[PDB]
Amino acid sequence: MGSSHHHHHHSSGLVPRGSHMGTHTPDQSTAYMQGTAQADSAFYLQQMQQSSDDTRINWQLLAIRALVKEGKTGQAVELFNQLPQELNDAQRREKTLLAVEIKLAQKDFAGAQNLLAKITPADLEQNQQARYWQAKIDASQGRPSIDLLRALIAQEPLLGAKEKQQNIDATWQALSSMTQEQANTLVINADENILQGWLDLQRVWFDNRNDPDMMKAGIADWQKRYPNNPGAKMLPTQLVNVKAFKPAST
Repeated sequence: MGSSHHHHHHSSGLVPRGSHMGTHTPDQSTAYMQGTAQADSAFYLQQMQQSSDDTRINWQLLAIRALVKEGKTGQAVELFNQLPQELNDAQRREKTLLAVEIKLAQKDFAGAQNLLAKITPADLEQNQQARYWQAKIDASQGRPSIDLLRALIAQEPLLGAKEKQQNIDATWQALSSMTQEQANTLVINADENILQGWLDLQRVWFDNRNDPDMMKAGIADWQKRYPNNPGAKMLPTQLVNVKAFKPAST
């Protein structure tokens, strides 16, 4: 026989990622982060183990995200363990997004906001805001506090006028449950448009629900004050509950 290339041969030749992959922006990996591409945690997981260092985590941005949507939290956690604690400033956010949807399944809702607090939406992707926000609202389960309004308002630009009704409602789901004083003690954003604005409406609501002539008018009042506010273009049902309210003399 001739000598071709016969040497040690443990396996066919599995080449592991000894590289961290250069910093080039993804094509699919972010598509699923956009909602422009669809796949399972399984895919995000399937590539993760096959991918390079920062790409493992990069794929896990999706993987964990998806996994805890699926409901599997500790499954999301175990590979959450896999992603870095200390990324770049924006990439930090990208994994911390996951931490939230994890906590949300852990009923660590407080811890979820805790992570949401580390993240900056004005920093991440517009859509990764919404991904982040949907984890925020979830942490604000109807928890009468600003971070609810802060959150669904926050996704309002990201979403639709069809999701707005939702936003509008979940926002009001703070205002109607939140207190004037709470509302008055809240912490608003940088935009500081919609958030405190929303409250003005509950301010009138807190007094006016069962006082129709001023409630609906107070509604139509606030909406003038903050037309900018999603609610001022379409108003929630709980203030609308003046319509829906008791007998109104006419």
